[PDB]
Amino acid sequence: QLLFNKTKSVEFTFGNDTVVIPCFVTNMEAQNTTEVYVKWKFKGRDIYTFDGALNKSTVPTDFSSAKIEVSQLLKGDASLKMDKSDAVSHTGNYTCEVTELTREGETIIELKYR
Amino acid sequence: EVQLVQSGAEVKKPGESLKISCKGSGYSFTDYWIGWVRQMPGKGLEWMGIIYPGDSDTRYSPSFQGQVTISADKSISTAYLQWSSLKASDTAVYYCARVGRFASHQLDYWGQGTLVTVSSASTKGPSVFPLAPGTAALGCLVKDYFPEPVTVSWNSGALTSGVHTFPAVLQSSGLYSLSSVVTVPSSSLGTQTYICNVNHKPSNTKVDKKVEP
Amino acid sequence: EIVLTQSPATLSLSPGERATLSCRASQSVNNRLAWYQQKPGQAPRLLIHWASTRAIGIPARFSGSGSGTDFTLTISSLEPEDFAVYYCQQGASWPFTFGQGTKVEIKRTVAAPSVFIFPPSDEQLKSGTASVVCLLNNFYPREAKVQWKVDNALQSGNSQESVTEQDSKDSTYSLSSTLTLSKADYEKHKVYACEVTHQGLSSPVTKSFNRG
Ligand SMILES: *[C@@H]1O[C@H](CO)[C@@H](O[C@@H]2O[C@H](CO)[C@@H](O)[C@H](O)[C@H]2NC(C)=O)[C@H](O)[C@H]1NC(C)=O
Ligand SMILES: *[C@@H]1O[C@H](CO)[C@@H](O[C@@H]2O[C@H](CO)[C@@H](O)[C@H](O)[C@H]2NC(C)=O)[C@H](O)[C@H]1NC(C)=O
Ligand SMILES: *[C@@H]1O[C@H](CO)[C@@H](O)[C@H](O)[C@H]1NC(C)=O
Ligand SMILES: *[C@@H]1O[C@H](CO)[C@@H](O)[C@H](O)[C@H]1NC(C)=O
Ligand SMILES: *[C@@H]1O[C@H](CO)[C@@H](O)[C@H](O)[C@H]1NC(C)=O
Repeated sequence: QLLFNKTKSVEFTFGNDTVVIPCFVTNMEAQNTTEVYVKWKFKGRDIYTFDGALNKSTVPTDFSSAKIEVSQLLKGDASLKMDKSDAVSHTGNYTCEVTELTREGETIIELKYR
Repeated sequence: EVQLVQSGAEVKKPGESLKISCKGSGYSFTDYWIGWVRQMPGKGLEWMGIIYPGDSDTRYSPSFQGQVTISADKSISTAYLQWSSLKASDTAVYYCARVGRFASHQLDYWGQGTLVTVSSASTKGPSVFPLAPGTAALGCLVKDYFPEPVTVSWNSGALTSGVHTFPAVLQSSGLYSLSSVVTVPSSSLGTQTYICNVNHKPSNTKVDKKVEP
Repeated sequence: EIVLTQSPATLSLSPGERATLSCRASQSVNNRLAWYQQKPGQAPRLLIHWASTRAIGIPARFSGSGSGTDFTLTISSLEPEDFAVYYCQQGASWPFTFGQGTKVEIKRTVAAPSVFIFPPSDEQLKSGTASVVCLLNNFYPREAKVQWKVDNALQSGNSQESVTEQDSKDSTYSLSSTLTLSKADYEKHKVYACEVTHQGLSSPVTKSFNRG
C-alpha cells in the first residue's frame, strides 16, 4: 500500500522557534488535493486534519498553530508544522495518517526535547 | 455521549418565516461539520448542506442554494436552518447530523428530526363517522382534520388484534382523512360493544364513537 | 454532482436469506461511500463507511464491497430487524449525495385479501358529504387493483387510497380506498361497488350495496 521514508524521531530545543514533524509518502498517485485526506494524531486525538474534498484544515484549540503545506501534498510531503509553544507541552509519538484515493496508510514519528 | 437534539414540530402557513435548531452535546461541537438533511413524505434523503461551527463555513447544495439559510451559534453549540418565505413543498422531515472526521464524510450521529408542515389550512377537530358492518369488519372514518397526527384506539386499548389504522390522506381541501378498521367474529356483533376512541391533540378533541350494525 | 443510483427498488426476500443491494455512481468516488438503514419513524442509521469498513456496534452480517463506480451492500442472514430501507451516500465530491433508496420487504406465501365495503353513515349524510369505503384486509403481495363502480359505471379521479406497512406478525398488507361524493350526487345513484383485483384471486371480487 502506501510507503514512507520513515523517521524514528525528531528533536527540538529552546532555539527551535518552530518544530516540524516529517511525513513523506513515497508512492502517491493522487493528481489532486481533493483526493487526499490527512489526519495527524497525538495520544489518540486528531490534532490536525486536512479535508481535501472540502479544502479545509481542522485543528483543536491546543494546536492552534498546527498546519501543513498543502502545495507539497501531491509530492508526498505531509509534514506537520507548529510553533514551539504548542510543541512544548506535546512531546511524544505523533501519528501521520494519510488517505490517498483508494489507499490508506500511516507512520509514527516521535517528538522529543533536548 | 454524542447527542443532537432538534426543536419541536412546526406548523406554519405559506409565506411565513421559520427557524429550526439543533443543539449538540457530549462532544466538541466546534470541531465537526453539521449537515442538514431533508426527507419529504415518502421520499428519499436529500443533503441540503453542511456548516462548520468553528468559522461558520457553510456549503450549500445547488438545489437549496438561495432557498434556505444555514447558520450556527458557538456560544450555545446550536446549528440553525432558516427560511424567509416558506412554501407548501417545504413540508418535510428535517434532520441535523454530525459529519464524521473521515474521507467518506459519513453521518455517524443523527438528530430525532423536525417535522415541518406547511399549508394554508388551520387547526381543526375531526368528525368521526362509524363504519357499520365468519369474519366481520367494522371501523370509523376520521375525516377533515388538521394537522397531523391523530390517535385511534378501540375499547380504550382493550382491543388490538386485527386493528388497522391506515395512513392519513391529504384531501383537496387541505384537510386530512383517516380510516381505522378492525376484524371481529360475526357472532360477536350482537353482544360485544365496539367503541372508536379518537384523540386529536392539536385541537384538543376527544371523541368516542360506538359502532353497531 | 455525482448521481447515486440504487438497484433494485424493492427486494422481497424471506427471513434467513441473503440480500445483495447495489449502488452505482456517475463517476469514481474512490471508496468514499457510506451505507445507511432507515426504519419507519426513525432517523437513518450508519452501517458502512469507506465502502467496506463497518461502524461501531454494527452486526457482522452486514458487509460492504466495491470500488470506483460499482458498490454493494450485503446482508448474510436476514433478521426481522433488518427489513427496512437502505441508502447509499458518497462523500468524495461536494455536493454530497444520497441514493434513491432500496426497500427490503419480507417475502411470504400469496394471500388473497378479504374485501369489505362500507356505505356512508347517516351522520355524515346530514353534513352534505358521502364517503364510501372499500377495505382490503391482510394480503400479499402488496400489488392490488381496486376499481369503483357506481351503477355499473367505472369511476375515476374521485377516490383516494392508503396502504398500511407490512404487518409485524403475518407480514401482510391492508388497503383502504375511500370514494368521496357529494350528498346530491350520492342520491343520484343506487348501486355502489368496489371491484378488487389481486394475485391471490382467480376472479375479481366485487362487494356491493344498494342505497337504501
Ligand atoms: C484550497 O484553498 C486554498 C485557499 O484557502 C487555495 O490556495 C490558494 O488560494 C489563493 C487565494 O485565492 C490562490 O491565489 C492560490 O492559487 C491557491 N493555491 C495555492 C497552491 O496557493 C487552494 O487553491 C484551494 N484548493 C482547491 C480549491 O482545491
Ligand atoms: C513512542 O513509541 C516508541 C516505539 O513504539 C517507544 O519506544 C520505546 O521507548 C522506551 C522508552 O523507555 C524504550 O525503553 C523502548 O526500548 C522503546 N521501544 C522500541 C521498540 O523502540 C517510545 O517510548 C514512545 N514514546 C513515548 C513518549 O512513549
Ligand atoms: C524520501 O526520503 C528520502 C531520504 O533519502 C529521499 O531521498 C526521497 O527523495 C524521499 N522521497 C520523496 C519524499 O519523494
Ligand atoms: C530544530 O532546529 C534545528 C536547527 O538545524 C533543526 O535541525 C531541527 O530539525 C529542528 N527541530 C525540529 C523538530 O524541527
Ligand atoms: C482539482 O479538482 C478541482 C475541481 O474538483 C479543480 O478546480 C482543480 O483545478 C484540480 N486540480 C488540478 C491540479 O487539476
